[PDB]
Amino acid sequence: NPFQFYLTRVSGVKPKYNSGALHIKDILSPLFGTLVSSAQFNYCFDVDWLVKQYPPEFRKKPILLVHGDKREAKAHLHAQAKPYENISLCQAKLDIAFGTHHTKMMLLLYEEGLRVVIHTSNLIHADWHQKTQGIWLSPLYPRIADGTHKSGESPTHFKADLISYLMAYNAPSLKEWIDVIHKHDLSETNVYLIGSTPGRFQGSQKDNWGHFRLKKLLKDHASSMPNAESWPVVGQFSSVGSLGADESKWLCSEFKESMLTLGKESSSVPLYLIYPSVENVRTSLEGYPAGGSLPYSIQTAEKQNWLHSYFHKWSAETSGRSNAMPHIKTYMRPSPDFSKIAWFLVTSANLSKAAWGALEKNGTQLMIRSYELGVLFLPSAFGLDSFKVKQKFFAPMATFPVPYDLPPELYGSKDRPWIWNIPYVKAPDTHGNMWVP
Ligand SMILES: O=C(O)c1ccc(Nc2c(-c3ccccc3)nc3cnccn23)cc1C(=O)O
Repeated sequence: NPFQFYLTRVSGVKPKYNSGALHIKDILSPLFGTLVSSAQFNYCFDVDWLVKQYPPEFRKKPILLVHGDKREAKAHLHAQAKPYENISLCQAKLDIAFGTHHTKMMLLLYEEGLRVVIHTSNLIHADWHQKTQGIWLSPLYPRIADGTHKSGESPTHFKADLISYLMAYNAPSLKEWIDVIHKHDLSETNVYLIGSTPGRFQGSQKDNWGHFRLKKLLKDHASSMPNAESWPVVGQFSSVGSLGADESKWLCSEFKESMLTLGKESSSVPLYLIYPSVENVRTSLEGYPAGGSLPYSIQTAEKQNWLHSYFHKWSAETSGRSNAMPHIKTYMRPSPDFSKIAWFLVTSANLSKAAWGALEKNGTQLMIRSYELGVLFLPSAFGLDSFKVKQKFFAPMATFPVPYDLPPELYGSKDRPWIWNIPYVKAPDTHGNMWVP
Protein backbone atom coordinates (compact mmCIF):
# COMPACT_ATOMS: atom_id res chain seq x y z
CA ASN A 1 0.00 0.00 0.00
CA PRO A 2 1.04 3.60 -0.65
CA PHE A 3 -1.70 5.07 1.56
CA GLN A 4 -0.43 4.52 5.13
CA PHE A 5 -3.98 4.59 6.48
CA TYR A 6 -4.39 2.40 9.57
CA LEU A 7 -7.03 1.49 12.12
CA THR A 8 -6.32 1.25 15.83
CA ARG A 9 -6.17 -2.15 17.51
CA VAL A 10 -9.51 -3.44 18.88
CA SER A 11 -9.44 -5.63 22.01
CA GLY A 12 -11.57 -8.75 21.65
CA VAL A 13 -11.66 -9.36 17.90
CA LYS A 14 -9.82 -12.27 16.30
CA PRO A 15 -6.11 -11.64 15.61
CA LYS A 16 -6.74 -11.51 11.85
CA TYR A 17 -8.60 -8.21 12.32
CA ASN A 18 -5.70 -6.61 14.25
CA SER A 19 -2.76 -7.80 12.13
CA GLY A 20 -2.22 -4.55 10.26
CA ALA A 21 -3.68 -2.33 12.99
CA LEU A 22 -1.74 0.05 15.22
CA HIS A 23 -1.80 0.72 18.95
CA ILE A 24 -0.37 3.92 20.41
CA LYS A 25 2.50 1.92 21.95
CA ASP A 26 3.36 0.79 18.39
CA ILE A 27 3.40 4.38 17.06
CA LEU A 28 5.71 5.53 19.85
CA SER A 29 7.98 2.47 19.81
CA PRO A 30 11.72 2.88 19.07
CA LEU A 31 11.12 0.88 15.87
CA PHE A 32 9.57 4.10 14.49
CA GLY A 33 12.46 6.35 15.49
CA THR A 34 14.65 7.48 18.37
CA LEU A 35 12.48 10.09 20.00
CA VAL A 36 13.95 13.47 20.91
CA SER A 37 10.71 15.33 21.64
CA SER A 38 7.02 15.23 20.72
CA ALA A 39 3.92 17.41 20.45
CA GLN A 40 0.50 15.88 21.24
CA PHE A 41 -2.45 17.87 19.83
CA ASN A 42 -5.77 16.64 21.18
CA TYR A 43 -9.09 17.30 22.95
CA CYS A 44 -8.97 14.99 26.02
CA PHE A 45 -5.85 13.76 27.87
CA ASP A 46 -5.16 11.20 30.60
CA VAL A 47 -1.59 12.29 31.28
CA ASP A 48 -0.66 9.36 33.55
CA TRP A 49 -1.87 6.92 30.90
CA LEU A 50 -0.24 8.85 28.04
CA VAL A 51 3.23 8.87 29.59
CA LYS A 52 3.00 5.10 30.13
CA GLN A 53 2.42 4.68 26.36
CA TYR A 54 5.88 6.05 25.60
CA PRO A 55 8.74 3.51 25.81
CA PRO A 56 10.42 3.73 29.24
CA GLU A 57 13.65 5.06 27.70
CA PHE A 58 11.72 7.95 26.08
CA ARG A 59 9.49 8.88 29.04
CA LYS A 60 11.53 11.92 30.12
CA LYS A 61 11.90 13.46 26.67
CA PRO A 62 10.04 16.76 26.24
CA ILE A 63 6.31 16.58 25.49
CA LEU A 64 4.09 19.49 24.48
CA LEU A 65 0.35 19.06 25.05
CA VAL A 66 -1.73 21.29 22.74
CA HIS A 67 -5.24 21.67 24.19
CA GLY A 68 -8.22 24.03 24.18
CA ASP A 69 -9.25 23.84 27.84
CA LYS A 70 -10.18 26.94 29.87
CA ARG A 71 -10.83 27.93 33.51
CA GLU A 72 -11.23 24.90 35.82
CA ALA A 73 -10.78 22.33 33.02
CA LYS A 74 -7.46 24.03 32.22
CA ALA A 75 -6.48 23.90 35.90
CA HIS A 76 -7.30 20.17 36.00
CA LEU A 77 -5.06 19.45 33.01
CA HIS A 78 -2.23 21.52 34.51
CA ALA A 79 -2.55 19.46 37.71
CA GLN A 80 -2.39 16.19 35.74
CA ALA A 81 0.82 17.39 34.07
CA LYS A 82 2.51 18.91 37.13
CA PRO A 83 4.15 15.63 38.32
CA TYR A 84 5.99 15.41 34.95
CA GLU A 85 8.59 18.16 34.63
CA ASN A 86 9.23 17.32 30.94
CA ILE A 87 5.60 18.13 30.00
CA SER A 88 4.71 21.60 28.70
CA LEU A 89 1.23 22.83 27.76
CA CYS A 90 -0.05 25.14 25.02
CA GLN A 91 -3.59 26.52 25.30
CA ALA A 92 -5.06 27.04 21.83
CA LYS A 93 -6.95 30.33 21.71
CA LEU A 94 -10.70 29.83 21.18
CA ASP A 95 -11.89 33.41 20.61
CA ILE A 96 -15.28 32.47 19.10
CA ALA A 97 -17.94 31.17 21.47
CA PHE A 98 -18.73 27.43 21.55
CA GLY A 99 -15.55 26.32 19.77
CA THR A 100 -13.41 23.31 20.58
CA HIS A 101 -9.87 22.13 19.92
CA HIS A 102 -10.64 18.77 18.20
CA THR A 103 -7.42 18.38 16.17
CA LYS A 104 -5.64 15.10 16.91
CA MET A 105 -2.05 15.01 15.69
CA MET A 106 1.36 13.84 16.83
CA LEU A 107 4.57 15.60 15.86
CA LEU A 108 7.45 13.24 16.59
CA LEU A 109 11.02 14.55 16.32
CA TYR A 110 13.66 11.83 16.07
CA GLU A 111 17.41 11.59 15.75
CA GLU A 112 16.70 10.16 12.28
CA GLY A 113 14.10 12.68 11.10
CA LEU A 114 10.55 13.85 11.75
CA ARG A 115 7.18 12.10 11.58
CA VAL A 116 3.65 13.51 11.50
CA VAL A 117 0.69 11.44 12.74
CA ILE A 118 -2.83 12.66 12.07
CA HIS A 119 -5.49 10.57 13.74
CA THR A 120 -8.88 10.49 15.44
CA SER A 121 -8.40 9.18 19.04
CA ASN A 122 -8.32 11.10 22.29
CA LEU A 123 -5.35 10.34 24.56
CA ILE A 124 -7.30 8.18 27.01
CA HIS A 125 -7.45 4.40 27.51
CA ALA A 126 -11.02 3.97 26.20
CA ASP A 127 -10.38 5.61 22.82
CA TRP A 128 -7.71 2.98 21.97
CA HIS A 129 -9.52 -0.02 23.46
CA GLN A 130 -12.63 -1.10 21.52
CA LYS A 131 -13.36 1.79 19.13
CA THR A 132 -12.98 2.14 15.37
CA GLN A 133 -10.37 4.92 14.98
CA GLY A 134 -8.25 6.04 12.01
CA ILE A 135 -4.54 6.92 11.70
CA TRP A 136 -2.49 8.48 8.91
CA LEU A 137 1.27 7.95 9.30
CA SER A 138 3.63 10.21 7.42
CA PRO A 139 6.91 8.92 5.98
CA LEU A 140 10.05 9.48 8.01
CA TYR A 141 11.00 12.96 6.82
CA PRO A 142 14.79 13.45 6.66
CA ARG A 143 16.51 16.56 7.92
CA ILE A 144 17.73 19.09 5.36
CA ALA A 145 21.50 19.56 5.61
CA ASP A 146 23.02 22.71 7.07
CA GLY A 147 23.92 25.09 4.26
CA THR A 148 21.56 23.35 1.83
CA HIS A 149 18.74 25.54 0.48
CA LYS A 150 15.82 23.36 -0.62
CA SER A 151 12.08 23.83 -0.21
CA GLY A 152 11.45 20.34 1.12
CA GLU A 153 7.93 20.81 -0.29
CA SER A 154 5.61 18.10 -1.71
CA PRO A 155 3.41 18.36 -4.83
CA THR A 156 0.42 18.50 -2.45
CA HIS A 157 1.93 21.57 -0.68
CA PHE A 158 1.72 19.67 2.64
CA LYS A 159 4.74 21.35 4.22
CA ALA A 160 3.50 24.89 3.60
CA ASP A 161 -0.07 23.92 4.59
CA LEU A 162 1.01 22.31 7.89
CA ILE A 163 3.12 25.38 8.77
CA SER A 164 0.15 27.62 7.93
CA TYR A 165 -2.07 25.54 10.22
CA LEU A 166 0.41 25.88 13.10
CA MET A 167 0.91 29.60 12.45
CA ALA A 168 -2.80 30.14 13.12
CA TYR A 169 -2.32 29.30 16.82
CA ASN A 170 0.05 32.28 17.22
CA ALA A 171 1.81 30.29 19.95
CA PRO A 172 5.51 30.38 20.91
CA SER A 173 5.74 26.65 21.67
CA LEU A 174 4.43 25.97 18.17
CA LYS A 175 6.81 28.43 16.50
CA GLU A 176 9.52 26.09 17.81
CA TRP A 177 7.84 23.22 15.94
CA ILE A 178 7.38 25.37 12.82
CA ASP A 179 11.17 25.89 12.83
CA VAL A 180 11.64 22.10 13.15
CA ILE A 181 9.34 21.49 10.18
CA HIS A 182 11.22 24.11 8.11
CA LYS A 183 14.45 22.09 8.62
CA HIS A 184 12.93 18.83 7.26
CA ASP A 185 12.21 17.48 3.78
CA LEU A 186 8.50 16.62 3.39
CA SER A 187 8.56 16.26 -0.39
CA GLU A 188 7.42 12.61 -0.32
CA THR A 189 3.99 13.51 1.11
CA ASN A 190 1.11 12.40 -1.13
CA VAL A 191 -1.89 13.61 0.94
CA TYR A 192 -3.48 17.08 1.16
CA LEU A 193 -4.01 18.72 4.53
CA ILE A 194 -7.49 20.01 5.30
CA GLY A 195 -7.73 22.06 8.45
CA SER A 196 -10.17 24.20 10.36
CA THR A 197 -9.11 27.08 12.59
CA PRO A 198 -11.32 29.59 14.42
CA GLY A 199 -12.09 32.86 12.72
CA ARG A 200 -13.97 34.80 10.08
CA PHE A 201 -12.39 34.38 6.66
CA GLN A 202 -13.06 36.46 3.56
CA GLY A 203 -11.32 37.27 0.29
CA SER A 204 -8.10 35.37 -0.28
CA GLN A 205 -8.45 33.57 3.09
CA LYS A 206 -11.89 32.06 2.43
CA ASP A 207 -10.32 29.05 0.65
CA ASN A 208 -7.84 28.28 3.44
CA TRP A 209 -10.06 26.28 5.78
CA GLY A 210 -13.07 24.09 6.33
CA HIS A 211 -15.42 23.06 3.60
CA PHE A 212 -14.18 25.81 1.25
CA ARG A 213 -10.69 24.33 1.57
CA LEU A 214 -12.15 20.98 0.53
CA LYS A 215 -14.04 22.65 -2.33
CA LYS A 216 -10.88 24.35 -3.61
CA LEU A 217 -8.85 21.11 -3.62
CA LEU A 218 -11.59 19.18 -5.40
CA LYS A 219 -11.89 21.91 -8.02
CA ASP A 220 -8.11 22.10 -8.55
CA HIS A 221 -7.08 18.42 -8.33
CA ALA A 222 -10.08 16.25 -9.14
CA SER A 223 -11.76 15.87 -12.51
CA SER A 224 -15.45 15.55 -13.25
CA MET A 225 -16.68 12.34 -14.84
CA PRO A 226 -19.82 11.68 -16.89
CA ASN A 227 -22.86 10.81 -14.76
CA ALA A 228 -21.15 12.60 -11.85
CA GLU A 229 -24.68 13.36 -10.60
CA SER A 230 -25.00 9.65 -9.75
CA TRP A 231 -21.87 9.47 -7.60
CA PRO A 232 -23.11 9.66 -4.00
CA VAL A 233 -21.50 11.50 -1.13
CA VAL A 234 -20.88 9.61 2.13
CA GLY A 235 -20.23 11.23 5.52
CA GLN A 236 -19.48 9.21 8.65
CA PHE A 237 -19.04 10.77 12.07
CA SER A 238 -19.42 10.42 15.82
CA SER A 239 -21.24 13.66 16.71
CA VAL A 240 -23.94 15.89 15.19
CA GLY A 241 -24.37 19.64 15.61
CA SER A 242 -27.41 21.87 15.15
CA LEU A 243 -27.82 22.04 11.35
CA GLY A 244 -30.97 24.16 11.08
CA ALA A 245 -34.70 23.66 10.74
CA ASP A 246 -34.35 21.90 7.36
CA GLU A 247 -31.75 20.63 4.91
CA SER A 248 -31.68 23.79 2.78
CA LYS A 249 -30.30 25.78 5.73
CA TRP A 250 -26.77 24.34 5.57
CA LEU A 251 -26.58 20.59 5.00
CA CYS A 252 -27.70 20.46 1.37
CA SER A 253 -26.96 24.09 0.44
CA GLU A 254 -23.32 24.79 1.31
CA PHE A 255 -21.97 21.60 2.93
CA LYS A 256 -23.21 19.15 0.29
CA GLU A 257 -22.37 21.64 -2.45
CA SER A 258 -18.73 21.74 -1.38
CA MET A 259 -18.64 17.93 -1.10
CA LEU A 260 -19.99 17.35 -4.61
CA THR A 261 -17.40 19.63 -6.27
CA LEU A 262 -15.30 17.97 -8.99
CA GLY A 263 -13.19 19.88 -11.50
CA LYS A 264 -13.11 23.50 -12.57
CA GLU A 265 -16.32 23.72 -14.63
CA SER A 266 -19.83 24.22 -13.25
CA SER A 267 -28.82 18.47 -6.64
CA SER A 268 -29.77 14.88 -7.37
CA VAL A 269 -26.59 13.54 -5.74
CA PRO A 270 -27.52 11.02 -3.01
CA LEU A 271 -26.17 11.85 0.44
CA TYR A 272 -25.54 8.93 2.83
CA LEU A 273 -24.80 9.78 6.47
CA ILE A 274 -23.50 6.98 8.71
CA TYR A 275 -24.08 7.37 12.44
CA PRO A 276 -24.60 4.62 15.10
CA SER A 277 -28.17 3.62 15.91
CA VAL A 278 -29.23 2.81 19.50
CA GLU A 279 -29.05 -0.88 18.58
CA ASN A 280 -25.51 -0.42 17.23
CA VAL A 281 -24.46 1.00 20.59
CA ARG A 282 -26.38 -1.48 22.78
CA THR A 283 -24.84 -4.53 21.10
CA SER A 284 -21.31 -3.08 20.86
CA LEU A 285 -18.19 -4.38 22.62
CA GLU A 286 -18.41 -1.63 25.24
CA GLY A 287 -22.21 -1.62 25.37
CA TYR A 288 -24.05 1.58 26.27
CA PRO A 289 -20.89 3.33 27.68
CA ALA A 290 -19.65 3.57 24.08
CA GLY A 291 -22.43 6.16 23.74
CA GLY A 292 -20.50 8.42 26.11
CA SER A 293 -18.26 9.15 23.09
CA LEU A 294 -21.13 9.71 20.62
CA PRO A 295 -22.33 13.13 21.83
CA TYR A 296 -25.64 14.00 20.22
CA SER A 297 -27.99 15.66 22.68
CA ILE A 298 -31.76 15.42 22.67
CA GLN A 299 -31.84 19.23 22.73
CA THR A 300 -30.07 19.25 19.36
CA ALA A 301 -31.84 16.21 17.93
CA GLU A 302 -35.43 17.31 18.60
CA LYS A 303 -34.98 20.42 16.41
CA GLN A 304 -33.92 18.48 13.29
CA ASN A 305 -35.86 15.21 13.00
CA TRP A 306 -35.71 15.78 9.22
CA LEU A 307 -32.01 14.85 9.36
CA HIS A 308 -32.48 11.31 10.65
CA SER A 309 -33.99 10.18 7.34
CA TYR A 310 -30.42 10.45 5.97
CA PHE A 311 -28.92 8.18 8.65
CA HIS A 312 -27.46 4.73 7.94
CA LYS A 313 -26.29 2.14 10.48
CA TRP A 314 -22.67 1.52 11.39
CA SER A 315 -21.53 -1.71 9.75
CA ALA A 316 -17.91 -2.81 9.32
CA GLU A 317 -17.73 -6.55 8.54
CA THR A 318 -14.95 -5.75 6.05
CA SER A 319 -12.68 -4.83 9.01
CA GLY A 320 -14.31 -7.02 11.69
CA ARG A 321 -15.42 -3.85 13.50
CA SER A 322 -19.24 -3.80 13.36
CA ASN A 323 -19.27 -3.84 17.19
CA ALA A 324 -16.35 -1.40 17.67
CA MET A 325 -18.18 1.91 17.77
CA PRO A 326 -16.75 4.56 15.43
CA HIS A 327 -14.89 7.58 16.69
CA ILE A 328 -13.20 7.95 13.29
CA LYS A 329 -14.74 10.52 10.94
CA THR A 330 -14.59 10.02 7.18
CA TYR A 331 -16.06 11.54 4.01
CA MET A 332 -15.78 10.12 0.52
CA ARG A 333 -17.22 10.14 -3.00
CA PRO A 334 -18.02 6.62 -4.24
CA SER A 335 -19.20 5.55 -7.68
CA PRO A 336 -22.88 4.59 -8.12
CA ASP A 337 -22.09 0.91 -7.49
CA PHE A 338 -19.60 1.73 -4.65
CA SER A 339 -16.79 -0.14 -6.45
CA LYS A 340 -14.61 3.00 -6.86
CA ILE A 341 -14.16 6.29 -4.99
CA ALA A 342 -13.15 9.69 -6.37
CA TRP A 343 -11.53 10.72 -3.04
CA PHE A 344 -11.35 9.88 0.68
CA LEU A 345 -10.94 12.14 3.72
CA VAL A 346 -10.17 11.09 7.30
CA THR A 347 -10.50 13.90 9.82
CA SER A 348 -11.49 15.06 13.29
CA ALA A 349 -14.39 17.09 11.80
CA ASN A 350 -17.90 15.94 12.80
CA LEU A 351 -21.15 16.87 11.05
CA SER A 352 -21.39 20.41 12.36
CA LYS A 353 -21.10 24.04 11.33
CA ALA A 354 -18.57 24.60 14.14
CA ALA A 355 -16.07 22.27 12.43
CA TRP A 356 -16.72 22.84 8.73
CA GLY A 357 -17.70 26.48 8.75
CA ALA A 358 -20.86 28.43 7.95
CA LEU A 359 -21.24 31.24 5.44
CA GLU A 360 -22.00 34.69 6.83
CA LYS A 361 -22.37 38.24 5.51
CA ASN A 362 -24.28 37.46 2.31
CA GLY A 363 -22.02 34.53 1.40
CA THR A 364 -18.76 36.51 1.58
CA GLN A 365 -17.37 35.26 4.91
CA LEU A 366 -16.77 31.76 6.29
CA MET A 367 -17.05 31.54 10.09
CA ILE A 368 -15.36 28.59 11.84
CA ARG A 369 -15.49 28.05 15.61
CA SER A 370 -13.18 25.06 16.13
CA TYR A 371 -9.79 23.53 15.32
CA GLU A 372 -9.94 20.41 13.12
CA LEU A 373 -7.47 18.51 10.99
CA GLY A 374 -7.61 15.69 8.48
CA VAL A 375 -5.93 14.38 5.34
CA LEU A 376 -7.39 14.05 1.85
CA PHE A 377 -6.48 11.20 -0.52
CA LEU A 378 -6.89 12.29 -4.17
CA PRO A 379 -6.30 9.78 -7.02
CA SER A 380 -4.40 12.44 -9.00
CA ALA A 381 -1.81 12.54 -6.19
CA PHE A 382 -1.11 8.82 -6.86
CA GLY A 383 -1.16 8.95 -10.67
CA LEU A 384 -4.67 7.49 -10.83
CA ASP A 385 -8.13 8.52 -12.02
CA SER A 386 -9.97 6.83 -9.13
CA PHE A 387 -9.32 4.38 -6.30
CA LYS A 388 -10.71 0.88 -6.36
CA VAL A 389 -12.29 0.01 -3.02
CA LYS A 390 -10.57 -2.81 -1.15
CA GLN A 391 -12.89 -5.83 -0.83
CA LYS A 392 -11.66 -6.81 2.65
CA PHE A 393 -9.81 -4.23 4.74
CA PHE A 394 -7.05 -6.56 6.00
CA ALA A 395 -6.81 -8.97 3.03
CA PRO A 396 -2.78 -2.75 -4.42
CA MET A 397 -1.15 0.60 -5.10
CA ALA A 398 -4.58 1.50 -6.55
CA THR A 399 -6.88 -0.14 -3.95
CA PHE A 400 -8.06 1.98 -1.06
CA PRO A 401 -8.84 0.45 2.36
CA VAL A 402 -12.32 1.77 3.20
CA PRO A 403 -12.86 0.64 6.83
CA TYR A 404 -16.65 0.04 6.79
CA ASP A 405 -19.23 -1.71 4.64
CA LEU A 406 -20.64 -0.33 1.39
CA PRO A 407 -23.34 0.35 0.42
CA PRO A 408 -24.40 1.78 3.79
CA GLU A 409 -27.60 0.29 5.18
CA LEU A 410 -30.48 2.67 5.95
CA TYR A 411 -32.01 2.74 9.42
CA GLY A 412 -34.98 0.42 9.82
CA SER A 413 -38.33 1.89 10.84
CA LYS A 414 -37.74 0.98 14.50
CA ASP A 415 -34.14 2.26 14.60
CA ARG A 416 -33.29 5.58 16.25
CA PRO A 417 -30.06 7.61 16.31
CA TRP A 418 -27.96 7.26 19.40
CA ILE A 419 -28.80 10.25 21.62
CA TRP A 420 -26.50 10.29 24.60
CA ASN A 421 -28.51 12.06 27.33
CA ILE A 422 -31.78 10.09 27.40
CA PRO A 423 -32.25 6.71 29.10
CA TYR A 424 -32.46 3.30 27.46
CA VAL A 425 -34.03 0.84 29.90
CA LYS A 426 -35.81 -1.49 27.47
CA ALA A 427 -33.02 -3.95 26.62
CA PRO A 428 -29.63 -4.48 28.27
CA ASP A 429 -26.24 -4.08 26.64
CA THR A 430 -23.43 -6.62 26.18
CA HIS A 431 -22.40 -6.23 29.85
CA GLY A 432 -25.96 -6.65 31.21
CA ASN A 433 -26.55 -2.96 31.95
CA MET A 434 -29.03 -0.22 31.08
CA TRP A 435 -28.26 3.44 30.26
CA VAL A 436 -29.51 6.04 32.76
CA PRO A 437 -27.77 9.48 32.30
O1 LIG B 1 -15.13 13.91 18.04
C1 LIG B 1 -16.09 13.91 18.86
O2 LIG B 1 -17.00 13.03 18.76
C2 LIG B 1 -16.15 14.93 20.01
C3 LIG B 1 -17.39 15.47 20.36
C4 LIG B 1 -17.49 16.38 21.40
C5 LIG B 1 -16.35 16.76 22.10
N1 LIG B 1 -16.42 17.72 23.18
C6 LIG B 1 -17.69 18.21 23.72
C7 LIG B 1 -18.42 17.69 24.78
C8 LIG B 1 -18.14 16.57 25.55
C9 LIG B 1 -17.79 15.37 24.93
C10 LIG B 1 -17.53 14.23 25.67
C11 LIG B 1 -17.61 14.28 27.05
C12 LIG B 1 -17.96 15.47 27.68
C13 LIG B 1 -18.23 16.61 26.94
N2 LIG B 1 -19.49 18.47 24.91
C14 LIG B 1 -19.43 19.45 23.98
C15 LIG B 1 -20.31 20.51 23.70
N3 LIG B 1 -20.03 21.35 22.71
C16 LIG B 1 -18.92 21.20 21.99
C17 LIG B 1 -18.06 20.14 22.26
N4 LIG B 1 -18.35 19.29 23.26
C18 LIG B 1 -15.11 16.25 21.74
C19 LIG B 1 -15.01 15.33 20.70
C20 LIG B 1 -13.62 14.80 20.37
O3 LIG B 1 -13.37 13.57 20.48
O4 LIG B 1 -12.73 15.61 19.99
